[PDB]
Amino acid sequence: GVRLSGEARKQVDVFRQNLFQEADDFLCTFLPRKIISLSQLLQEDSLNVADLSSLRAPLDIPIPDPCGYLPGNEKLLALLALVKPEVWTLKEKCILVITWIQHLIPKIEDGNDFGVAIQEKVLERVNAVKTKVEAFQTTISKYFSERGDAVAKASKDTHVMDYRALVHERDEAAYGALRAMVLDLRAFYAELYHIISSNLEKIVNPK
Amino acid sequence: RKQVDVFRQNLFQEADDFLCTFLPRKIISLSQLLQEDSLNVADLSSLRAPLDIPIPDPPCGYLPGNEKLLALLALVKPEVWTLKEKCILVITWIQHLIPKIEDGNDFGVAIQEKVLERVNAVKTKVEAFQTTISKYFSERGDAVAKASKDTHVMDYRALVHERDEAAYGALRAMVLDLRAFYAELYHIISSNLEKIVNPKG
Amino acid sequence: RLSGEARKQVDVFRQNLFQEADDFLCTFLPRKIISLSQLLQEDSLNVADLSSLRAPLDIPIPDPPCGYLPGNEKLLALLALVKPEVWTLKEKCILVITWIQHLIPKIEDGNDFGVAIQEKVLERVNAVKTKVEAFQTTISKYFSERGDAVAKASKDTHVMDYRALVHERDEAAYGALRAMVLDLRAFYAELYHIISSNLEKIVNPKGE
Amino acid sequence: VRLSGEARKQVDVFRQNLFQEADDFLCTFLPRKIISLSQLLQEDSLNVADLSSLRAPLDIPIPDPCGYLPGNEKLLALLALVKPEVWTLKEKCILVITWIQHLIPKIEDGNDFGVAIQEKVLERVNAVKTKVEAFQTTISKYFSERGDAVAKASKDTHVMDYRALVHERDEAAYGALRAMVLDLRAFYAELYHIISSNLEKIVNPKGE
Amino acid sequence: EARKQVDVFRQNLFQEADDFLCTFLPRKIISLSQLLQEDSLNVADLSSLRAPLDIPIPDPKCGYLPGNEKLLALLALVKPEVWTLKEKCILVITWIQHLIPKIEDGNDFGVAIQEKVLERVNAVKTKVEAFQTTISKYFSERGDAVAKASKDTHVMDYRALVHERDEAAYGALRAMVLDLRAFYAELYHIISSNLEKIVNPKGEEK
Amino acid sequence: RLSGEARKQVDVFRQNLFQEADDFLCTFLPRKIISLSQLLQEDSLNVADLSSLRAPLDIPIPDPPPKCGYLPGNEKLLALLALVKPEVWTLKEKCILVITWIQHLIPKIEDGNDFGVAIQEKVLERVNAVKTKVEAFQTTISKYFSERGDAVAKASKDTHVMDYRALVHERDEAAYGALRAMVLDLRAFYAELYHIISSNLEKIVNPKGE
Amino acid sequence: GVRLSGEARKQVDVFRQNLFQEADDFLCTFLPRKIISLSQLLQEDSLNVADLSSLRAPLDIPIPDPCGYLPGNEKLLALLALVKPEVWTLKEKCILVITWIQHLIPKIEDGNDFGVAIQEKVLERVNAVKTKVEAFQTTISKYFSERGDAVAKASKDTHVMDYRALVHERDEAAYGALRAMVLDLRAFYAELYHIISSNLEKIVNPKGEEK
Repeated sequence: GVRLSGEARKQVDVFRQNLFQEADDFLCTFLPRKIISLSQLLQEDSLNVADLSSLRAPLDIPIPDPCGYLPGNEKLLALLALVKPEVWTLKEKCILVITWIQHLIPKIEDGNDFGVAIQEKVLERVNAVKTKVEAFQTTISKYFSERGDAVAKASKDTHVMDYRALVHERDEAAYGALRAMVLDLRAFYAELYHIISSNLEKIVNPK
Repeated sequence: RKQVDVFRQNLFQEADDFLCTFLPRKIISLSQLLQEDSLNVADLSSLRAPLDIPIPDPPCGYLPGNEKLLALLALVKPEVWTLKEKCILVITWIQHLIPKIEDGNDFGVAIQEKVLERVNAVKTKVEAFQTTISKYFSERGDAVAKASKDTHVMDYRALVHERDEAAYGALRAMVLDLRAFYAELYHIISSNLEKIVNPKG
Repeated sequence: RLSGEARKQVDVFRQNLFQEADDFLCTFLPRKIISLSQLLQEDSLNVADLSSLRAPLDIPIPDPPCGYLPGNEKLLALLALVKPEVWTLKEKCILVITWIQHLIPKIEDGNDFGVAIQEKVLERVNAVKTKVEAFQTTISKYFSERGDAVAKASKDTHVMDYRALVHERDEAAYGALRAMVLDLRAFYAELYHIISSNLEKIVNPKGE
Repeated sequence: VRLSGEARKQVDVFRQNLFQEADDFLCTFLPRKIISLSQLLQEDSLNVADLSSLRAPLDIPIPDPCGYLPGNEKLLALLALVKPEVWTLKEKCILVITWIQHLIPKIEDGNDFGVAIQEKVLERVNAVKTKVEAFQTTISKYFSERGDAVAKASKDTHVMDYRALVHERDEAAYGALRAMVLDLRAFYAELYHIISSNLEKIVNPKGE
Repeated sequence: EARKQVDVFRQNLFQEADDFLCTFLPRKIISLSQLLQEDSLNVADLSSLRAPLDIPIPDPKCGYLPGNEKLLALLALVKPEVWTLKEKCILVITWIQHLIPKIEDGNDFGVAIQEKVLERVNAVKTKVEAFQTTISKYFSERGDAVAKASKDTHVMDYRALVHERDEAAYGALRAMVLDLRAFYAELYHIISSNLEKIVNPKGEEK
Repeated sequence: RLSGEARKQVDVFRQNLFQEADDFLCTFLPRKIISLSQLLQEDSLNVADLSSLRAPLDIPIPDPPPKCGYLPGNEKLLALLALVKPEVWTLKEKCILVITWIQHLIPKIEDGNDFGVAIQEKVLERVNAVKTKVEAFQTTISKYFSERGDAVAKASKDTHVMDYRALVHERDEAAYGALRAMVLDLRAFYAELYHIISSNLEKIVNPKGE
Repeated sequence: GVRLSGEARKQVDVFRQNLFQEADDFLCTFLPRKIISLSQLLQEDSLNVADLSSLRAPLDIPIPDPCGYLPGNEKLLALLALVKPEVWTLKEKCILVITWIQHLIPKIEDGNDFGVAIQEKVLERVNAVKTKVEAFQTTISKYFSERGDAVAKASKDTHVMDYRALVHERDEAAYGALRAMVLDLRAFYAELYHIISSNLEKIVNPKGEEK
């Protein structure tokens, strides 16, 4: 096996035990609560807007004839403050599930290959949600810089009505994407639960 | 753990509702949209918007966006989003129908993964549509901004009208694709549903 | 599962699509094939001297110690001929795709070979669509690039290379647009031949 | 569904016309071309001993602690020789492609080996077309890059490296354009040999 | 003579790796999980992260604009941890590769295990190098953000994003520690459970 | 094969090419292999102190509380470039020659005796990999002048930054090192081609036998 | 077989023999000396800095209230002059090992495939080392242009402290990377020795021709 000190084995163990308890806690209590909590958030009015013109923020740019203070969209900011911590907390939980399943990978042995193949499939699935979640964060970072460059272009060049029209469009595009984000996150949490739950037997001992 | 059940049951009802009522209605509704005149323009020169940029002479006002395209965009744009949403719904549905990974009877699960990868390919194309729409406003904006700043170059003017034609053609292709996508999903799921619900039997 | 409204709504479209595809294959495709090959005969697409393509460039030459700059009319007139042909094919590619996919049967273990034929024809049509979309991005590339070319040539009057490239873009576009028609003809022809020769298996991969 | 008397006859006229075109190209055109460029390779403009003779005058005032700058004539004259050769091959690549694809038979389980030969020759011709299109993007790269080079060299007079590179681009272009002719000769030659030696199997993969 | 100089390094490396695996790794695993307990890394209200901006609001030249202190203090904690792991990844790599035997036709399975563990460690190094490029991205991006916000005072979205970058950095830096803990943990478990086969893929004794 | 004396005229090219390739392989290649390895002995390519490479910069240093003269190129690098640059082009040309040669030796695609043709394709893909690397060298050379130019242009415009000045000298060192590696590679490439073709020539000329 | 001119066969042989001697010389004498020499460099204080704040170079940019010549970080420059020639010399030796192993590839023959497979594995490994070492050169080139653009931005916009902090950060980022470089280079030389040494038997004759 592996060489270890009397102190070194105890400090490996405390973490291992703490992690396993964390994962078993997350799977049983946290995940079902979260699944519901965001589906309940999806009921809230800010995420179910009928007329997308109500999203539109005031622009106050002087129309030319043949600059003051331009505020950011409040509605999107309030929405962002709701979805944004949810993205981060899932990414964190993805890492937790990954650390968990990998500590359940046994000694690479020629006997009984099928069991370990299941573990690798569940693991590659969790990695695929993490990848998508990280793709969400890069969509959020894309919003502020792009809306900023949009209003900066619209104010500098007052004569072009297309620059003005895109700023409102970015807000609609962000809104729609942020709505899709919650649905995805709900589906991701749901997907993880179902894949792990149904296969847990084999996941804990592939042998 | 009965708090997980309400969602599961609610989702299954949602998916079965979408497949039976929503999808056929949508399929028709956009094919009916394709009949409307705004999407079947004979002369593409009628699309062209006024430009009002002063021509220089050898020794600016306000430039409006294309109304016709804006009105068209307001029709296709919510259709793109609603499909992307339904793609997620179908995905969540099929994945909850994936059984315990078991050595017995591999063939059934292989069918589920094929239908799933197909829906993902539709979502990928739909997300490619949204990035085409986002590309329109910034590109037409930079086009008129360049055309107004440099009045002497007439190809800058000619491209603004070209972007509108390029957008129109793309937006027309979008509806056809969306119709085909909804149709494709229905047919793939319907014909295989038997195996999709229980790959094991 | 089916409902009273759903039964009708799916069938009408299905029947309408099949009729559309069978109509396209029999009448439209042969007519197109000829119509563009007849276009290829026209003089605007068979220019001997490419210097005749060259458009006037109104730029003052500097001396050692600007007005209107119009686009190339000849290319514009050519573009108005090829451009709708690119779009109409892309549309027909989608039609053929929707058609073949509605002919894909239940995924079944019995008789795998037939379905393999369907997927090959389908991947071929997708490869044609990919090339057609590559044509549209070549057309979009022309106006922005010729624009930046004349804008650079006017701003910097001293460089003769900028002036030389504007005329070169027009020649490069012309040659590409000529290649486009040839390709489009070949694509329509290729589709007809692949579908026609295999239609038997395409409609029923299983038999009976 | 069988086609009308005018419909299939119009599919036939093109088919027959294409086959005649391809058989004409293979027998007469290709050998003539192969020689014609190899004869071009003999010409002095393409075999320059001293590459400093390529160098064009720059006339930019040296600073102490602008007029109009002409393009390189020698390269322009060379370009006018290689450039139509690139386009004409790209066109012929499309012709060979349309030809071989009309020779692809019904996808059938019997005798797979023959069709595999057809696909190999076809993928080879596609690889030649890809390289030819890579040549056109090298030519387009020349004018914009030499233009930006002289524009930078004139704006910032104090830096010699800008001036040095303009002459370097011309040498880099020359060398590339020389390699282009060799490649085109080799491509035409390669096509002839691959098609000629395998023609038997190319026309009928099934045999008989 | 040449073998004597290769030997000292070889022996020194093996001792280093065996030292790292037994003493260093478990201590590190704990030390950062203990860091994760600290308050600077568990902030409830992310608005407390927000740094003062002092840019004059226009009405219908510029003062000194400092960087965020809270992020700087956090960076000084995560940043040396990223580098030290990258270093240890190289150490494990050098170790396992010196344990690769003569390529021989007999008993292929054992060497296949070694290559799998090795490709895993390389994947960890790749992710760690992706972390360094995220840190380098922070300063240049926050800099361009405040530079844009000061130059164009009128546009709020520039000012709002500077605070957003700090939140985005914070969240990423938090994820970094979690990942690093998981990486160290993952390496220990993969090596420990397979060590037998890792030292001798062939199976020998003397 | 319907008409024309021009079939005796695809023969002239074929024969001319084969003679060219056989000439290149026997006489040219060994001479080249040596000639560059002899170049590698020359002092300009074996510089001890890389500070001797450094070219004068003459940019006025600012003073804390005035436009530049003429800024020459690095002569040492220019002289080196004039030696490596024609060698890169001549190899790229010879790669095309070897390619045209081996492809004319590919026989009728036939089911009988597959192994022989597999050898031909391996040698061919190898020569293509050499050409790819040689074309990567030309794009490194083109990168030098534009990058050194933008470097001095930035250094002169902004006099106050010493790192802009420092990188110009660094590009010259980076170019030198790369150009040295280039000749080593070219020697190795010529050597590699000779060995791969020579040892396998038997199978390369007739993959079938007979 | 291959046809040869008397002069050409002499000219092919002299190089062949010279290369083999070079490679055998490199493997036996150079490589062990290098392995040690850098690991001895790793002991030196400039590469083992406790406080990374000591790396920080003076910036002299006037703080605004609501010019000058800015020198390059000497410490990094002195470090660069140490690692930089080591990167180049390894890249050169990678080419040498490659030329060597490829001249040991025999006639492609159907008999005894296993031996040649070993040669290709060692070769692809050396190529992977060369790739990483070319990735190091592009990291070094990245340093000067990036630090330059950093101080140029920091001087132009005096009011933004983030630009000023990043310049010091690049130096720390470079230092850490340059430290990792030496470790990697040591590991690369070591890795090459071990892979070649343990397999040399098969590397010289994959066919198992009697010694």
